Order: sequence, then structure tokens, then C-alpha cells
Amino acid sequence: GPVAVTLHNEAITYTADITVGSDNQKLNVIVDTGSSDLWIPDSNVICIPKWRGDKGDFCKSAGSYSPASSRTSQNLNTRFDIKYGDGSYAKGKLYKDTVGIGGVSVRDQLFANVWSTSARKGILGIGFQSGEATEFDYDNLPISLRNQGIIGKAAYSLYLNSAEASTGQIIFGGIDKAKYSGSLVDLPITSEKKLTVGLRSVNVRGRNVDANTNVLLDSGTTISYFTRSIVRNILYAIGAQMKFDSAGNKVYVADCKTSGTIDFQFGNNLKISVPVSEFLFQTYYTSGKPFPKCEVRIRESEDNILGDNFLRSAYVVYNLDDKKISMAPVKYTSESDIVAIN
Amino acid sequence: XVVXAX
Repeated sequence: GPVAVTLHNEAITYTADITVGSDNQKLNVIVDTGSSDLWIPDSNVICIPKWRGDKGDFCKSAGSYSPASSRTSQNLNTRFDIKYGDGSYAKGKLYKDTVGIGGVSVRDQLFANVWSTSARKGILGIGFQSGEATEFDYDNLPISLRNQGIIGKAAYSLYLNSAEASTGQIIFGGIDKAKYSGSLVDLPITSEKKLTVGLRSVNVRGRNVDANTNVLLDSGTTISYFTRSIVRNILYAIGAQMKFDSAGNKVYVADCKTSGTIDFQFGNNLKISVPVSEFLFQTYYTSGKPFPKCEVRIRESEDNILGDNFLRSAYVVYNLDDKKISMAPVKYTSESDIVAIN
Repeated sequence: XVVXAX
């Protein structure tokens, strides 16, 4: 049966609650389609600061794992390493144990027990098996949920709720037919290791910007990024003003009230429109007073990425086994009508 | 923010 899992909006990502071990140790971790391995901080993890203000053990603030209290833990005597786009990293030991999520249990789930990391907390990677940072192929949560007979396929639906929403939902092996308008549209996954889809164009406030490229739909990314000229064209339409941060690096700003829409044209005639306001974020001076303008939550990068500020505007069904991603404009509702992903 | 794996 489809495993409905509650997502918690923590302002820069969406987390889920899982249990680990025979004692079902409660940990909270980031749901990330942009990686493939699940890792949780060890009870004695060494959290290293990456941001400014990172307190003592900020990374074990959502629980931690102690193999010792788990009658069913199993050290695999294999080192684990993984790096992420934002530069943070995680180092640990591979283990196997009973992992619980949304009322279901995954037996002998391989995952990593980290002793050093600069991430905010544990990360539940659910991408392609070929995306694992492990030097070999194993069963990650999705494939494991399928192999054990819980869900039909290594696949799940992502329902990042609305920007102001407190919770969202991700469904392993299911689809909540009542949370998306119109009809879902299939998009073939264009990469063998990353959850990428083809992007034809982007229309900003009436401005057509050809893309003819691939873009990463990643729940594990806070904002969105695009290639140099593409991002600059979007910034041009928006009318962004260039500023510099405390490091002398370029940053774009714009009037929070800036009107308009950003229409992402995907293949198979799928178009998702996202109001420019969803890409603007208001910061404040220490005096609580508003900054003159909002920050443009779109920066340039070597890769094209669409994260949370985009996905909240859509219902995303990732079908890893059938190598395809289906999308449709979202419909915000408590109501639900879940069916299995076939 | 974050950007999740190389």
C-alpha cells in the first residue's frame, strides 16, 4: 500500500520523521530527491559550522543514532563519504537496520551513520540507485520499499505544499489524484544518475527565453538556479538590481510587489506557471524594518536547477523504475484520493 | 539555503 509520509516545512527544506533500530530511535531528516543515500548523525557526531551562527551540535538537533541501543544494528565496516552542491558534506560508517517511516518498516535498510558533517541534519536521499555515493549498488529506501512488497514501484509523489504551509506530503508508491489540477503529464527522465527533465523554454513576464536543456527538479534544493545567460535574461525581465553581499559577491534584488509570471515549458506540452512573487524573499534589518527590496531567489550556476520555490507550484510524481517524472499544476487541499503508482 | 549531491 502507498506510504503517505508527512513533510515538515522548515523554511529552506522539507523534513520527514523516521525511526531507526529495534528501539525505533526517532530522527528527523531532510527528504532529498537530489541524492540517493540515507544518512543520520551518530549520537556523538561532530557538527562543523558552515553557516554563521551554527551553535554547538546543531546537526543533531533532530535526533541522533546510537547503534548500541539497537538490538538489530549491524556495522558493515565500510566508510561512507558524500558531498553536496552547497559545499556541505557528511562522513560516516555504513550500517544496516530497521528503518521506519509513515507507519511502515523497512528491514535491513542500508544507510550511513555519520561522525562528521556540515549539513543541517540527516538527509534521506531517494534518487536513482546509480546516484548513491557508495562505491557500489545497494537498495535505497525506494527500491527497498518495492522489493519488500510495500509499494509497487520505486517511485513517489512530491507535494510540497504552499509557501505559507506548515506541512506537505510525499507518497511512496502512490499518487494523491486530488492534489493536482488537470491531468498529470509524463516527462521522461533525461539522466541516468540525476532526476532531470527536459526544459524547452522559460517565459518571464512575457519574455521568451529559450532553454533547450535539462533541469534538475530537486526537493533537496531551497531555491532555483540556471545557466548564466538564462539567469541574466530572467533577471532582465524581472528588472532586478545588482547588489553585493558581505563577501563582495553579486546578488540580485527586486521590488517585492513585482508582478508577472515565470512559465516553464517542459516537453510533452507541460507548462507550469509560477508567479514571480514565489521567487522573491523579503529580508529585514536588525531593526525589524524591511529592506528596500526583496531578494531574487534565482542565482546562476553551471547546472540548471528547480527546487522548492518551484516545486511548491506543482505536484511531482517521480517514477524511478519507469524512468519518468510526471507533473501537473498543484491544487492545495486537505482532501485526498490516493492510488498506487502502476 | 541548501543544494543537496555532486
